[PDB]
Amino acid sequence: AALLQCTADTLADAVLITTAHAWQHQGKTLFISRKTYRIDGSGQMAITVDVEVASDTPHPARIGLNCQLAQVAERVNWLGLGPQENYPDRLTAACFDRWDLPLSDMYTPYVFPSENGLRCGTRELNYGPHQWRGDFQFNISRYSQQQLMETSHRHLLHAEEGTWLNIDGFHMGIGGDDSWSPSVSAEFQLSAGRYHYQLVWCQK
Amino acid sequence: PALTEAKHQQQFFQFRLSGQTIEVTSEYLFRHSDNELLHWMVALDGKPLASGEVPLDVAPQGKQLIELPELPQPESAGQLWLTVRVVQPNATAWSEAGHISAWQQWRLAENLSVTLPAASHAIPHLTTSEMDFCIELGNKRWQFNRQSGFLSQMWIGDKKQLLTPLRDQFTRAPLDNDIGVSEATRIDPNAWVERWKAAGHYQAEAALLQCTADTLADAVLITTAHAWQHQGKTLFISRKTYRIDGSGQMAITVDVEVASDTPHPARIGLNCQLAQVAERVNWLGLGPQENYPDRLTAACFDRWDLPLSDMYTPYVFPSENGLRCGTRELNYGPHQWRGDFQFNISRYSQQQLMETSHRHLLHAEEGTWLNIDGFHMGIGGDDSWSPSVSAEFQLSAGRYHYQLVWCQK
Repeated sequence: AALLQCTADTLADAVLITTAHAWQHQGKTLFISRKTYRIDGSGQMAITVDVEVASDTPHPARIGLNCQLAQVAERVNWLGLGPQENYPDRLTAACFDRWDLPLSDMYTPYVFPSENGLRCGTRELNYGPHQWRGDFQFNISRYSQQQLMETSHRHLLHAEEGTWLNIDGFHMGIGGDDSWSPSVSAEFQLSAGRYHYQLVWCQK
Repeated sequence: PALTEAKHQQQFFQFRLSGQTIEVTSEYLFRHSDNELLHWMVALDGKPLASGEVPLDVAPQGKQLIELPELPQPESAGQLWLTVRVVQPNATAWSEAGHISAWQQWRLAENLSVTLPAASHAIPHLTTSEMDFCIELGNKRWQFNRQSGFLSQMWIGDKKQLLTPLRDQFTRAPLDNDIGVSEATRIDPNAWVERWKAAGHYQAEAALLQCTADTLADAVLITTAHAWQHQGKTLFISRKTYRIDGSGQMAITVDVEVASDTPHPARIGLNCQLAQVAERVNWLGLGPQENYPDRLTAACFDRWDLPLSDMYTPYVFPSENGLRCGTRELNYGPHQWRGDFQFNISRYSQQQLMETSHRHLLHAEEGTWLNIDGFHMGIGGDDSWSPSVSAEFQLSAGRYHYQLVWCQK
């Protein structure tokens, strides 16, 4: 990532932050991310994301954000599709409602580990004192994507320090027509070139 | 215009691009490509960097491989596109020499722009009346009406630029297909138009939810929010931001919410009546003919320049027409717009069109009408007496976002 710009400004009713980053590789710019953060008197933080993807790069697996939270809680509560793990091209069985589960349940112990536990079409997510609102998909557990990616067996993973949170504005389908070729249908690839999403973060 | 779409889909040659190689396939059953020239060419955002020519030699139902010379790897930012055409060098009994019989294009690459705008030595100056907000900067001026919440006028020098305020637009002058009747007698409550009407799309009332102005270090920022309702139902919500900087550019951001239970709208954009009237129209997008979302395969992405007249389709029975999609830059007069949209431009309001039954009865309106769409519904045609727009072409997302930049020279 490369900071293109970062600015702060005071408005009448809030504070406004503006950033722009570029991700490159060997001189090629793959993506551009432009954001705004706006904090108001109510203590809410609104985020706005706008991404540009090079037409000539392979469609990315996802478009979102992430971070490691310090806190660790018991339950997970959300308003979206559930209650099981669901993906864009695998979510017909899911229901839109209010779900509450234990953190443990937010993780899928595939013997061979990888990205898992996602839930789509979420409008509100609650964990700890936190709350997020918008329209996204997410996952949450104690393992970094990196850990997952680097561990070959479920039995070798170990919880990480806090809670890892992945919030996706968009996420690629998973496929499965076969597993030895690209089996993700076009309607499920992130091919738009431009993506936009927003979020609200607060506490209680 | 449709004719072209047809011409293209029916072409006898098919192309595949692989790496630097083009694969040509013949759909002739009996003839050999004996009057065929293949011209190709590369351009960056319209700027031609290289072109070539190759004679075809394909047997009916055969393939021909075409090896490309090392292609240019421009540094500059933009979209790199490859285009091929098939030409008939010699005339035929039913064609002239140099007739184009087939074409195809591909986007080779994209170089995203990471650059930043240089500093302005000044910044716009905000002024607040009770009635509105005034932004000034040099000869330039912009005014937002405080009760309407819209950009009401703008001047360059002492010249006003608009006859009508810039505003959201969710409908269109119905197409034959939208109307969808085969017998004058029988009306279809399921016709788009029927639904739109009944939903109040055509007569919803905008309501200002909010309008604010703020001064930033490098610009002025305007914020609005409106709701369109009808009989107590809120159909849409439009939230915008306008940002004017020291360079005199106005950036617009639109975010729309659509009630899941309302019929998908024909389009999502803005419009206004410009005071000015010019000769030509120049754009960088798909062209050059009228093209719609579900009818644009024959179109090419390039830089086009035509006379205003050509931007209008004289369908005997008048309706929404002349659209061009996948536009990144549009120029008219001293104006320039940039982003990623579709638009149309002519002397007739959608209302006029919608209200006139014959082409011969329309008359040019005062300035120039401009429709800028972030999104637009498909047109259909599987039949014209039922809803024939495929789902992939309906505005069903619920949430839409788009942006634009407006400036002058």
